[PDB]
Amino acid sequence: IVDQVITIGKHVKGYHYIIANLGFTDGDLLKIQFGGAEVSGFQIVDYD
Amino acid sequence: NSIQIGGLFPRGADQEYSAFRVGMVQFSTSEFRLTPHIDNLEVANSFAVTNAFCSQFSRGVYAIFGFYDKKSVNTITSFCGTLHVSFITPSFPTDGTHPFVIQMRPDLKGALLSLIEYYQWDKFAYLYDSDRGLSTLQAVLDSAAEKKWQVTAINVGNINNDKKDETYRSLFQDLELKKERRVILDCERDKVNDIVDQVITIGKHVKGYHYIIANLGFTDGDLLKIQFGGAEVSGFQIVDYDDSLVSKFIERWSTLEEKEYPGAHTATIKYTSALTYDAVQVMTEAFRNLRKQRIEISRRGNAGDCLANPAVPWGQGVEIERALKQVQVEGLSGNIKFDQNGKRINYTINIMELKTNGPRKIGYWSEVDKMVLTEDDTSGLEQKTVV
Amino acid sequence: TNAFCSQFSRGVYAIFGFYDKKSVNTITSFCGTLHVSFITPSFPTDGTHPFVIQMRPDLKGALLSLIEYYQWDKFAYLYDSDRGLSTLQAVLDSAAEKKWQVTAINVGNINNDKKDETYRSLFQDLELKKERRVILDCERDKVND
Repeated sequence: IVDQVITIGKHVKGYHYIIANLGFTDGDLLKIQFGGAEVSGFQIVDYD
Repeated sequence: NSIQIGGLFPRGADQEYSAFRVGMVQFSTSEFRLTPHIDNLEVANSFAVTNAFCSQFSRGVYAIFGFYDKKSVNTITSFCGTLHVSFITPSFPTDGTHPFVIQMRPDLKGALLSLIEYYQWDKFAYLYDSDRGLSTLQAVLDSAAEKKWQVTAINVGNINNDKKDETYRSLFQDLELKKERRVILDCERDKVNDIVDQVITIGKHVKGYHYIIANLGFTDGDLLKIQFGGAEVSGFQIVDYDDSLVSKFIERWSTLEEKEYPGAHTATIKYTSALTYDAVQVMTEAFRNLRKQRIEISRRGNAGDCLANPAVPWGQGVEIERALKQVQVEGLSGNIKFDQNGKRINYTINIMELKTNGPRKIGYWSEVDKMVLTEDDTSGLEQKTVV
Repeated sequence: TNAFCSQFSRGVYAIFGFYDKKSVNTITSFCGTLHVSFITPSFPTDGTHPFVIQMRPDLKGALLSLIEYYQWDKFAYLYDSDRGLSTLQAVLDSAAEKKWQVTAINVGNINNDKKDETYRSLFQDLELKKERRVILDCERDKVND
């Protein structure tokens, strides 16, 4: 989905995505990271 | 009849050499055979180029086909002019009138300026690369004075590639002060993909932006990425894949074994490679017009050292020039013709636009007719007004 | 190339001379390969070429500083391609950061056996924007002209 989102360009400022899983950092975010659209999620494994 | 010629191929010119080989086969006749002496050297290094030239000269060649960089170009043009040696090259055209040099690449400077006026641009960004000389940069800058343009020229060349990211972010930061939405990419097929990739990352490939790829290979690069973005992309194509001539070439090219012919198992071909193939045809027709003209030019491998002082030009070279420059055949890059200097004339450059279904020719550019649009108008546009 | 190899065969320890925007690459290359030292008053090389001693200091810096001193935002830049577009790129790149409206014009390729209808057409474009501030980047000769 994230890949498709970037292709159609719906990852720019104005969009807001929420990854509904316990592995937010488990996936590749470097792609929709500089797009502009805000992305939120959940992390169960605190690397801190 | 064995005609020895020189071949200066820069390390990495796989498809170019592959096309050079295919040309040797397609244009091989019983009347005479061409004997290529290949020398793979770093084209950028002026010193190396000097040796490769004097080496091929001592071996006693009749003509030399190779490439040059913005740095070594002066070496070639100079030696070939002094030693009366003919030099055929697909590389960028020389900025001036240098004799004994045959240039396969047509001047894009004209086609570019015409396209700008077509879209009626008054303020645009011009990202250039100093690799092919600032010949086109001066063109747009000088025209910016007459046509009154606000050009934002930026050298995207000296960007160090081992950390080239905080540079692009700071690049489009300046292209946002004036809200630049119209960019002209004057780069190689490689530097273009790098920019295109960055453009998509920052999301400046959506509707509102307009890019112009300032090269003769519009379909040579990957466009599938900025194809559905929304931003309009235009460019130039010299290899018309709609010609039955080119279409037939691809039929055999796309099938060739990629093992023996590196980067040759595709349906397309880089304009640099296509010019190499057309170069072989020009050299063949040239040496053929000398046989039918009853002109003796033959010699041996004892031309001597090129640094010989005083340097005496062999008169047989003057005829070899008048031969190549007189050649006029049909190749992958349209009608091939030359002037007294070596610059191509009476050629055609198709203007391309990138739509949803893919690239599409919207017209062509003639050195005598400027830009001329061809059928394609999506006539009409809901014109169905209300009575 | 001959003059270099000639002086090299004569067995010299160092070479002092000049180069043009065209022959500069020949010198920098040979002197780097043959480890021969080359001292020259000509324009500085655009990069880091070893075995080359340059007497001429880089003006690129002093120029950019002067522009800011007079607080220029819109000016014409008449340049000559004889000493390389090293300074041209300098003002163009800085025009992006400092936000300048530079009108660069190559006053070099002007054929001298009829160079008058060209100058009249030159200051005709420098009047569309009423340019009153010009930077002459040329040799001592092209400047007097």
